[PDB]
Amino acid sequence: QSLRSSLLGLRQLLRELPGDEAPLDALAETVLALLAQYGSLRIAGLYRVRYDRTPEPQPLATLGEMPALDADDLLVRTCLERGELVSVRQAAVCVPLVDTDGRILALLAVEQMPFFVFNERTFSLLAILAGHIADLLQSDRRALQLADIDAQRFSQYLKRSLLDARDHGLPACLYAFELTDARYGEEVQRLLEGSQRGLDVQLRLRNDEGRRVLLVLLPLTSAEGSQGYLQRLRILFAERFGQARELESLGVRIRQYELDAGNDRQALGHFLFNECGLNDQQVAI
Ligand SMILES: Nc1nc2c(ncn2[C@@H]2O[C@@H]3COP(=O)(O)O[C@H]4[C@@H](O)[C@H](n5cnc6c(=O)[nH]c(N)nc65)O[C@@H]4COP(=O)(O)O[C@H]3[C@H]2O)c(=O)[nH]1
Repeated sequence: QSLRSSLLGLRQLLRELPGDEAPLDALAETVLALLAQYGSLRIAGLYRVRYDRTPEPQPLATLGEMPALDADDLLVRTCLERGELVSVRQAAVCVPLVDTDGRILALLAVEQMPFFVFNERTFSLLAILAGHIADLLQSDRRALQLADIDAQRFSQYLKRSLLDARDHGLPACLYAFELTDARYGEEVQRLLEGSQRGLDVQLRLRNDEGRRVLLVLLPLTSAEGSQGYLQRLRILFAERFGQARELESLGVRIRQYELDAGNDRQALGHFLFNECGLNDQQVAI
């Protein structure tokens, strides 16, 4: 998907960043360009938002003939107080960039976009992109948390995918591969690890029965995509192990959870903490 590829591009730029520089500053032009692309924006600005939810007037990046952000514009204030996209529908749109913790990192202020995209469809896409960008900027904070980087990333991406589903009806899939045959477990796990692609993230765990469980989250992925992933995995497994071998004959038990705003609130817990035999110390947020 174009969104996934856009986010992968930005993530890679963030990984290629020298390391000393503040992420929002160094990639401000890119962030604005991305938001401009998806919103068909013509005049807009990107601003840093302080901890107390007040905006920094000095623009990080501008598009078109950008007029200065004044004192307390009603749209800017409502946006930052709600932590949500606000438009003057019914000085066009304000989009906050909010991480999975609810921290407003930045503000997109749009002065001009074509009226034919001044609608809920485009607003939703702007909001989706803003949330994902905000998450990507928070990688400079992992250095002060105890959990392994892979655990922090998995947690963040999972929460974002839960938010995507709840707020925007966007699809994602969780797979749990339970490795029940200890002869094959290590090599099966290594093959699963090597298969990781794009925004997918994995967690390597041991469940309450002492078995290897590899969790894989597939963000922004349709049901057709999630089935495509398994078809690709089966081809890889066939290459690696016998043609006369299936994932299942190597001891792999596959459990799948499709993220959806229809699923009951207790469902993910049942899946991970009962079915997969995991606990809240292993997976949370
Ligand atoms: N989340 C997730 N979904 C998966 C994965 N593997 C397969 N899929 C799903 O199954 C479709 C077909 O994958 P394919 O046969 O590898 O066919 C792919 C593959 O030939 C190529 N492609 C896409 N991304 C990559 C990549 O990161 N590396 C390589 N080498 N090829 C890619 O483009 C074709 C279509 O890609 P998509 O549009 O992404 O469409 C993908 C995607 O919807 C996965 O590891 N994670």
